[PDB]
Amino acid sequence: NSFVGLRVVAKWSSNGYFYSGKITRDVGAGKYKLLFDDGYECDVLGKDILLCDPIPLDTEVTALSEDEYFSAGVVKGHRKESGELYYSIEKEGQRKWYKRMAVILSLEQGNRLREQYGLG
Amino acid sequence: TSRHKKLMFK
Repeated sequence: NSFVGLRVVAKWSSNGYFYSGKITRDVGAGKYKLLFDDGYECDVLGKDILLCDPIPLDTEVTALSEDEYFSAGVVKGHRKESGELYYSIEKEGQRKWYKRMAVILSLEQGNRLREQYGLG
Repeated sequence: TSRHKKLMFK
């Protein structure tokens, strides 16, 4: 039905990476107001919004560490606990659980998902 | 009065 309230992964224009958030308002003209999980609110073009919740198994993604580093990996698991989503990310034969908002997509990684999940 | 840090890039 409506996109308002749905979780998405959407491009932050300042670095071109896609981050977890929610659509909070239809602002017309192919644009949506997003509330990112980190609290930032701004308008984003539909073409830069991916309607996936969760990011699907086997997707190539980027994971942010608690100490400001990023690395590429592949989604191999999901788990819900206390109303919060966690991703199992595989890198070089090993895995690590990350909170939802620490899993992001580079421009190339988000581009792969646009045809199937993009809103523009 | 606090603002989101992502506003620092605008």
